Amino acid sequence: KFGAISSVLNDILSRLDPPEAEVQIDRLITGRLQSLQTYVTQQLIRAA
Amino acid sequence: KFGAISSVLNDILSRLDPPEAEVQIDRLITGRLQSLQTYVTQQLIRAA
Amino acid sequence: NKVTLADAGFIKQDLICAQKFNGLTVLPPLLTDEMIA
Amino acid sequence: ITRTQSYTNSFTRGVYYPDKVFRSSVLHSTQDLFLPFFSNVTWFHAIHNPALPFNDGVYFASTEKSNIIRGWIFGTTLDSKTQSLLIVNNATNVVIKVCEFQFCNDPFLDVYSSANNCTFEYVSKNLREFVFKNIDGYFKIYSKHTPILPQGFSALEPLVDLPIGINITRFQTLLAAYYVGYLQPRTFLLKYNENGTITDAVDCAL
Amino acid sequence: DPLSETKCTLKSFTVEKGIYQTSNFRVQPTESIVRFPNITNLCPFHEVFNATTFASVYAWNRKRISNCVADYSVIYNFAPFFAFKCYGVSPTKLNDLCFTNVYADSFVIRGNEVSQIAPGQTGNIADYNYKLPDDFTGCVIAWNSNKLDSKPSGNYNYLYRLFRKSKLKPFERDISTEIYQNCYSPLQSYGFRPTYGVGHQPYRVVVLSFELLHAPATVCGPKKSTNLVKNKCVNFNFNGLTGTGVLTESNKKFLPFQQFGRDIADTTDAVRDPQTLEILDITPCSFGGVSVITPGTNTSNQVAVLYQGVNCTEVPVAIHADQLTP
Amino acid sequence: NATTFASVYAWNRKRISNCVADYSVIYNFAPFFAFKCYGVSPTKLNDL
Ligand SMILES: *[C@@H]1O[C@H](CO)[C@@H](O)[C@H](O)[C@H]1NC(C)=O
Ligand SMILES: *[C@@H]1O[C@H](CO)[C@@H](O)[C@H](O)[C@H]1NC(C)=O
Ligand SMILES: *[C@@H]1O[C@H](CO)[C@@H](O)[C@H](O)[C@H]1NC(C)=O
Ligand SMILES: *[C@@H]1O[C@H](CO)[C@@H](O)[C@H](O)[C@H]1NC(C)=O
Ligand SMILES: *[C@@H]1O[C@H](CO)[C@@H](O)[C@H](O)[C@H]1NC(C)=O
Ligand SMILES: *[C@@H]1O[C@H](CO)[C@@H](O)[C@H](O)[C@H]1NC(C)=O
Repeated sequence: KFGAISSVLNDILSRLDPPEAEVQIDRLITGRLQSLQTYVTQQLIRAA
Repeated sequence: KFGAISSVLNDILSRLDPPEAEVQIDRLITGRLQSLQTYVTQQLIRAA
Repeated sequence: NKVTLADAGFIKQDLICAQKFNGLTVLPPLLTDEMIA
Repeated sequence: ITRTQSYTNSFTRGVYYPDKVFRSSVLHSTQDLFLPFFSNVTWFHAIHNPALPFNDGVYFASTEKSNIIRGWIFGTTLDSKTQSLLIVNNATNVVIKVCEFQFCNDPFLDVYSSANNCTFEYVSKNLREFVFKNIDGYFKIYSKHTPILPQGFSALEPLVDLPIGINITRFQTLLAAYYVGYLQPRTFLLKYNENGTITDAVDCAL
Repeated sequence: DPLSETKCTLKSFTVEKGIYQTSNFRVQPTESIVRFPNITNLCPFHEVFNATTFASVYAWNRKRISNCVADYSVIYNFAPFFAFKCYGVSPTKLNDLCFTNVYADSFVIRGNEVSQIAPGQTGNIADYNYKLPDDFTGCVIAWNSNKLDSKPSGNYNYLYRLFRKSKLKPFERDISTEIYQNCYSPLQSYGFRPTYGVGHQPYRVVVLSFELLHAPATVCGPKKSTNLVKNKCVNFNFNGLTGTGVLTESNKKFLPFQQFGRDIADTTDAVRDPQTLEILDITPCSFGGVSVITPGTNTSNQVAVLYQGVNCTEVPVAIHADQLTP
Repeated sequence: NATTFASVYAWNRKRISNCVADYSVIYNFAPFFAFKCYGVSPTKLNDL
C-alpha cells in the first residue's frame, strides 16, 4: 500500500474525487518506481 | 514537476505562502536527490 | 584525429553552457598527451 | 445555392505554433489537435447545400482574389433555441456575436431573420489557411497567408481566443472553391531552427 | 581563513597533506529593479460585489476585466464575507502578480450547494447549471444574503435547472426553456423564506478566474517600476518573473505574440521589457570552485588556493564583504 | 425527521439493509451545511 488507502487504482478512483485520487495515486507511483529501480540495479550488479 | 504545481522555485515562492511553499518544495528536493543518486550509482558501476 | 572528444575541462571564460550553469563540471587529467607520448 | 465536392490529399500541411514561447535550434515533442499528415481532405466548388458538421475544430483553406468569402456561422440547431455564433468580416474588421439567431437556410451576404440574447459583441496566388478550435468555452483561431495542396511547411500564428460558452457541432460558410479538413488529437515532433521558426515536423503515429 | 574552512569541512582540528575541494565562490548582486507596465485606471470591482440584483445560477452573469490596476485588498470593504477560497494561489499574494485578464462570474445559490463550486464535484448545480475545470486557478467568494433575497411570503425570482439530457462542460451555459422529454418543466424556482434554516437560505457567489501570464499582461498589482540597469549582476522582477543575473542587449527575433524564451531545462533566457519592448538576454553571475592546498597542519599553516576553471585576470577582486560568498 | 433525539450516553442505533439508498435526498430533511466523511467522498456516495 505504501501508505495509501488501497493497493488498487480502481478502488481509489471509485471512492474519492479526482483531487484526492491524485494524492492517493502518487504514493503508489513512487513505491512501484522504487521497486523497479532496485530490481534494475541488482540486475546490473549481477551482470558484471 | 514530480507532482508539484510547477518546476520553477521562483513561481512557487511568488504564488504561495511559506507554509505551502515548503510543501511544494519538498517534492522537488526529493526528485532532484533521486536523480543525482541514480547518476552516481551508474557512474560507480561503469568505473568498475 | 579519428576519435573526437567534447572537452578536457580547460578554461571556459550549446550543451556545455547549460551543464556549467547547473553545477556540473569536468576536470582535466593529470598527465597531458605529450607525457604519454 | 449549388455545391459539388471532390477529394484530395494534404502533403504535410496545417502545422501551427502551440505556445507563445521562443525556442531556437531544438526538437520539441508536443501533443494537441493537429491535422494528420496525408489526410483525405474535401474540395468544394460553389455555384449559384446543407450545414457542414463540426466534429472538433476544423482546417480551412482558400485561394481567392478578393473578399468573396466573408464569414461563418456555428451552432447546433441554429433555428430559435440554441445560441449560435456569427462571425462576419469584410475589410479586416470582424463582427462576432453569440445570439439566438434564426438563420435563413442557404444564407448569403448581399443571413439571419432575428436574434435574441446576444450578450456578446466584438469588433476588430495567396493561400489563406485557418484553424478553428473550441475547447472548454474557449473558441480559438489560428491563421496564415502563404504566397504560392503544395508541399513544404508553413506555420500558423494565433489571432484571438474568446469565451462563448456554447456547444458547437455544426458550422456553415457565408460568402467559390475551398478545401476543408478535420483535426484530431495526436503527438508531433517539431524542429526549431536558428530563427525560432519551425522548419520540419514528424507525425508520431503515422 | 581557508585553512579554517578546510578544518570545518573535515570536521576535525587536524588536516593532513593533500589538496581538498573546499567550497564554491559566487558573485553577489548589487541592486534591485522592478519593471511593470505603465497604467493608471483602477479595476471596477465596486460594480460586481455591490450590485442591486444577482443573476440566476442557470444563467450566470460574466464580466471581463482588463487593462486596469488591481487592488484586491479593497474587496473586503464591499461584501460581508468571511474569507476567500483560492485554488492555485494564496489570497495574500494577489497584489504581487500580473495576469492577462480576469473573469468575474456572479450568481445566487442555496446554502448547502456552495460546496459544489469547487473542482471535481457533482450534483445538480455542478452538472446542469455551473461547472468548473478539474485544474482550476482562481478564487471563490460566497456570503449570506438572507436580508436581501428573502421575502416573508416567498421569493420565486431565482431559478435552477433540474433535468438535462447530458451534463455540462467547464464554463458552459444553456438558457433554453424546451419542455423536457410524463413531461416536466426543466427549471424550478427556489422557495426562499426568512424562517428557513441556515442551510436553506440564499447565498450570493462570485468567482474570480485568472490567466497565469502566458502573454503580455493588462492587469497588474499596485507596484512601482524602477530604472533599468543592464550590465551589472542584479535582482530583477519582470511582471512577476523574479530572478538574479546579468542583463544584456539581445539580437533574438521575437514575434509580436512572444514574451520570453526558455532553455532546454525550461529556464528563462530572454525577456521582453514591458515598457520599451526590447529583447534582453539573461545570464548567471560569476561562479566557481575553490580548492585548498596544504602541507599538513603538523608541519605548517601556509596554504595555497586554486580557483578551478577561471582566468587569472578575471578572478574576483572586490574587497567588500558583501560581494563574494567566501 | 425524528421529533426527538436520544441523549449521548444512550445513543440511538438504527440498521439499514436490503434497500436502494439515494443520498441526494437527505439534503432536504435537515438544514445542515455539509457532510464530514472519512474514507470516502460524498459526491461518489451514489456509485457504491
Ligand atoms: C477519400 O474519401 C473519398 C470519399 O468517398 C473516398 O471515395 C476515397 O477513396 C478516399 N481516399 C482517397 C485517396 O480519395
Ligand atoms: C535567420 O535570419 C537571417 C536573416 O534573415 C538569415 O541570414 C539566416 O540564414 C536565418 N537562419 C537560418 C537558419 O536560415
Ligand atoms: C453600494 O452602493 C450603494 C449605492 O451607491 C451605496 O449606497 C452603498 O453604500 C454601497 N455599499 C457599500 C458597502 O459601499
Ligand atoms: C506606457 O505604455 C507601454 C507600457 O505599458 C509602453 O508603450 C511605454 O512604457 C509607455 N508608453 C509610451 C512611453 O508611449
Ligand atoms: C585570459 O584573458 C585574456 C584576455 O584577452 C586572454 O588573453 C588570455 O588568453 C586568457 N587566459 C587564457 C589561459 O587563455
Ligand atoms: C418532516 O419534518 C418537517 C419539518 O420541516 C415536518 O413538517 C414534517 O411533518 C416531517 N415529516 C413527517 C412525515 O411528519
